[PDB]
Amino acid sequence: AWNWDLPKYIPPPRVPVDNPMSEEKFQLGRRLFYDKRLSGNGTLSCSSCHLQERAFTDGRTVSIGSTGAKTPRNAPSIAYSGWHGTLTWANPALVTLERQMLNPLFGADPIEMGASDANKAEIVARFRADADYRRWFAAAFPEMSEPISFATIIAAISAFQRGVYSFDSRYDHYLQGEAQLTEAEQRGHDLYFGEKAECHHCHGSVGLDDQFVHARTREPELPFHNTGLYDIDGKGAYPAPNHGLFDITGDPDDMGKFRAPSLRNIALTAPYMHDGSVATLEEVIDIYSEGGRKIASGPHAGDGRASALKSGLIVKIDLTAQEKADLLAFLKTLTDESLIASPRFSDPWR
Ligand code: HEC
Ligand code: HEC
Ligand SMILES: [Ca+2]
Repeated sequence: AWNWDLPKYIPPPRVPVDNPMSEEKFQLGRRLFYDKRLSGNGTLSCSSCHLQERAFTDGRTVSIGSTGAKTPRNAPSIAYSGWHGTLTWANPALVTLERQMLNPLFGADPIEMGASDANKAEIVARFRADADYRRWFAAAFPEMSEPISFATIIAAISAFQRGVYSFDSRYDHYLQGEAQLTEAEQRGHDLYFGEKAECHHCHGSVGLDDQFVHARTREPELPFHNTGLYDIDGKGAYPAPNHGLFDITGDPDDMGKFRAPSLRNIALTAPYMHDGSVATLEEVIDIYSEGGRKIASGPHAGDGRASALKSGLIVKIDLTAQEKADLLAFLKTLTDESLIASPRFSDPWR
């Protein structure tokens, strides 16, 4: 029977009623997440792009799929993903990890894991060909005649992902009362939650996002935001291939709108932004201070501070070098102790 083991302030996540949590399901998912044999040609596991060492992200601006194509976007973290209202960077239709998983697995455009109908069965057989995997699926899905399929692979990995969290940060300790925040950290903190810096509007939930969804959430929030990273045409256009919410609705005023990412482990998940185009957290704050980014040079040139689509809440906010460092100091309190080195989420294959 699954113990959530949550702080007071985190309610349990919504679990799809036909895929209940269990420890057998968790460990199977962990083995499959890290197994290079789930990809079409056997070169990549999920963990290739979602490294533990980096809070389950890549360290690269974009990622490299199993046939060697680049992804159009930066690989976000999978930690805490059980609480995300909408999964990836800009898609209101992906609202379940089970559903989302089909993209990395079967998506071409571009190939990531590289599972097609041509190799579908071949992959599955690889797990039936294995002694240890037969125990696991069997022990995890006991009500099933044939318990190694793709519905079973998705269910397991989904369970694993819901088990990936540790509300372990200095910020979390602070909120529980086990820790005092630094003078710098307090001053960054008061900025973050103040109507000058404004970060709590979009990064101010206990998930440090504004799409926090648990198992009690009714009438969910779900907003998206243009933050003025670009204005390619002088009309607020973001460069192809990343239009954000526009790419799904076709509505012109959703151009450059993205989900606000959770800021948990932000210190560890650089590069930043939807396309990895901001190298450091110092440059991020520079950008918020100016109400947007100005690209002075080449193909991406334009000024996002002046974009028409930009959010109401991002204005020019002349923050002093002091206030910027205090705010940077506060973002560094959002890294987890456990997560990066816990045996629980480590590669089980060595
Ligand atoms: C070679 C690259 C690559 C592989 C392989 C890959 N991912 Fe991803 N992952 C991405 C990128 C890039 C995104 C961002 C997608 C987007 O919005 O365009 C992503 C997004 C996600 C998200 C949404 C997270 C959020 O915060 O909303 C989850 C969950 C996820 N991946 C899990 C998986 C699982 C499970 C596997 C394989 C079993 C997998 N990933 C394989 C690169 C990859
Ligand atoms: C009204 C919306 C809004 C406000 C205000 C806002 N953000 Fe964001 N933030 C976003 C969105 C949306 C993105 C993703 C944008 C993209 O990649 O195109 C983002 C991206 C980020 C990233 C990179 C995240 C990642 O996972 O790669 C950091 C760091 C960040 N914000 C911190 C801040 C700080 C610090 C403030 C204010 C002091 C702030 N934000 C104010 C919505 C906002
Ligand atoms: Ca990143």
